[PDB]
Amino acid sequence: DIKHAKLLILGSGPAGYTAAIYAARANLKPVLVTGLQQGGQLTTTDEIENWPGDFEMTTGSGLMQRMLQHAEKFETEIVFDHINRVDLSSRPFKLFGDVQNFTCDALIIATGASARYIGLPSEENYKGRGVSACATCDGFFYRNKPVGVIGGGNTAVEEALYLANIASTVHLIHRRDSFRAEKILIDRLYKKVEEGKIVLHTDRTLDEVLGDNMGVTGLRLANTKTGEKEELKLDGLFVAIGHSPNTEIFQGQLELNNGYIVVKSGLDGNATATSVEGVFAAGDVMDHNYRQAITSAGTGCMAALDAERYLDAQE
Amino acid sequence: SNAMSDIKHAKLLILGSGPAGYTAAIYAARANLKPVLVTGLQQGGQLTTTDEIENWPGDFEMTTGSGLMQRMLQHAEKFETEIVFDHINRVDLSSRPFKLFGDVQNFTCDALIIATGASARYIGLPSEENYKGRGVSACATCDGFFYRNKPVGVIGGGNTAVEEALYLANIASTVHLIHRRDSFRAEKILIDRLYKKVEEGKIVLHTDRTLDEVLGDNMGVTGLRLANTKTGEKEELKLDGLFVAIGHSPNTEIFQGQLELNNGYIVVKSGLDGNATATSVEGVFAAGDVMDHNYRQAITSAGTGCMAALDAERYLDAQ
Ligand SMILES: Cc1cc2nc3c(=O)[nH]c(=O)nc-3n(C[C@H](O)[C@H](O)[C@H](O)COP(=O)(O)OP(=O)(O)OC[C@H]3O[C@@H](n4cnc5c(N)ncnc54)[C@H](O)[C@@H]3O)c2cc1C
Ligand SMILES: Cc1cc2nc3c(=O)[nH]c(=O)nc-3n(C[C@H](O)[C@H](O)[C@H](O)COP(=O)(O)OP(=O)(O)OC[C@H]3O[C@@H](n4cnc5c(N)ncnc54)[C@H](O)[C@@H]3O)c2cc1C
Ligand code: NA
Repeated sequence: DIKHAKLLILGSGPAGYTAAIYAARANLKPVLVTGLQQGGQLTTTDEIENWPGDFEMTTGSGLMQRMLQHAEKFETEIVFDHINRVDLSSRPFKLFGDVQNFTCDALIIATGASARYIGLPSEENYKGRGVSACATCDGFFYRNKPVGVIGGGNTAVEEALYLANIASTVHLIHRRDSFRAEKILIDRLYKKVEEGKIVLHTDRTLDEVLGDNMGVTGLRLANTKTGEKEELKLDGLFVAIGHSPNTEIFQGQLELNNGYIVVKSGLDGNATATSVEGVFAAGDVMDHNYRQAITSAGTGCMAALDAERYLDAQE
Repeated sequence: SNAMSDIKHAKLLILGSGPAGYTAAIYAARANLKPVLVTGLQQGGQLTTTDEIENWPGDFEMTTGSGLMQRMLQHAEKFETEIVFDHINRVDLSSRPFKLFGDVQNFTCDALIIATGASARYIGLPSEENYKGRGVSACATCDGFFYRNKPVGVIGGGNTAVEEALYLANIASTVHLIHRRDSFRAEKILIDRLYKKVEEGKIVLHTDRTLDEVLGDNMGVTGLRLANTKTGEKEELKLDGLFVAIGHSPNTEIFQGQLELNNGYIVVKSGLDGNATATSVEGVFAAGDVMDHNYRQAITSAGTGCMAALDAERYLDAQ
């Protein structure tokens, strides 16, 4: 039972929904596939303060529910599925889902990015039993208990700041001695450090995630300059070492650059066009530099307008 | 006041109070760049000349362009952006701090984000120039109230002309939509709404027509002479106001000879490796419709405004 769409959008983050809204207003009758994280990465943050025009109190989940209802306002067909294989070698394009299969005349890819892991066997062993990559999902378990966050970028800082309202102590662990985040969040971070609420463990790498048959009980860390080992007692570990683009299913199907989908870019339009004619990409899956909801939504709009111009040219 | 007190220095200066400029201010303020934003003469930008906006993602109920832009203003002020009411009439980008000269005061800055957008074009006729402010307008929300229950004309065939015709269709007695082709290029949902109004007779289509002259008396417009594009048959139309909606041109006259331009748009690096809003002058960035001749949406302008703030932060940090 192959479901055919004129325009198929993969992803229910801000790029996917913005593409759907524009495509629906162009009378393209878009079909949007949600994926397994409906709403996208913003559903794993708490307050969003830099969505322009939301100056009061907006949560990531609240914003993405608005975008869902916006796409539905213009009758976007929203389908739950997870695409596990694509074949772009001929048209119409073929996509293979956990629930059903699809074909389409134009494809907008907005599959975003997902958290990476450090790769230790002990880390794997405790995934979903005290090792997590989503602070808002699992933070409540650690009310008044010690937790760890590993990483030094804008995700690690946001997760440490979120957990600082919940945990007794947040141990923020990084293999360098400085952090990279919006400066307003660096300011908040160091205030919590001066209050003793966040404890910094700089120039440290994870050596082993420790625990028992229930869950995590601590970490062994290694000094990046001496090799010297140390142990830390804690109840949960949040791995925040970066989100890599969700493009495994496009290996061998599209031009990628370090996993990001290569698009035309440029100043002459058709800027979201991939290496395959009729396939476009928007949002974090093609952006390794800005990584914002607002920039993802902007390229989502561009992909819809690019896809409209392409379908118009097919007669 | 003296020449020294008229020179405000900003670490980062943003020109324009449309969605590109305000989004840049929000990000720049959160990057501790203490931004100063110069509003220009159209505070809030082009969206203050439209009524409802239906494609700002996440605004699914009833939002107007002016409502959204007032929100963005308050958002920039939340992070303590300094908002300055001025219009820049000249710049010198040859030295750092960059020098800008305003109608009200002068400025210097360590980095500059240009988000000056675009303004409505006029056809270029003497009769059209003669009746500006006397019945010739390029802003339907500004002036439409004065034509309640009177006939009006809109000229143009694109998204702006259709949206302005749809707006005036609720105010004028009749809207005459005039265009030099038989076809209109706008969002297909808007085209559907246009033809519902045409079929209701509230909008009357004048296809294959060009403006030959704008007619009036000592006090203001009284009609138009149109020319058939096919034959050349001239004809006259009685109406009280004309809204010219033939597109917008990027506001870059003050950057001529200062930045690389292409058909008046500011050329930026673009690309996929960051620093995408950098102009030909190091430390100067451009965002929004002033650099985008292809998409021209609020959401795309806001996205590039964010990029310009992040690029300017990376530039200032490196100094
Ligand atoms: C903790 C955290 C905090 C953040 N805070 C902010 C903030 O304050 N401000 C801000 O601007 N940005 C913030 N961001 C970044 C922002 O969330 C992203 O830039 C944005 O969500 C990117 O949107 P996107 O649509 O490109 O992708 P995503 O939001 O990642 O959405 C991808 C979508 O694709 C779907 N998908 C993935 N793989 C498949 C598949 N195989 N088949 C089908 N569907 C698939 C997913 O289910 C998801 O719905 C934050 C990110 C994180 C992780
Ligand atoms: C009638 C109409 C309807 C529209 N409807 C929609 C819609 O429904 N959805 C949508 O997404 N988009 C819509 N748009 C387009 C949208 O308004 C623009 O894409 C967007 O406003 C561009 O933002 P910007 O910040 O780049 O420029 P602008 O909004 O043009 O802002 C430019 C700013 O720069 C300032 N400025 C200019 N020159 C100077 C100077 N010399 N010194 C200082 N400041 C200066 C101006 O005062 C202004 O504040 C519409 C446009 C029009 C005209
Ligand atoms: Na409202």
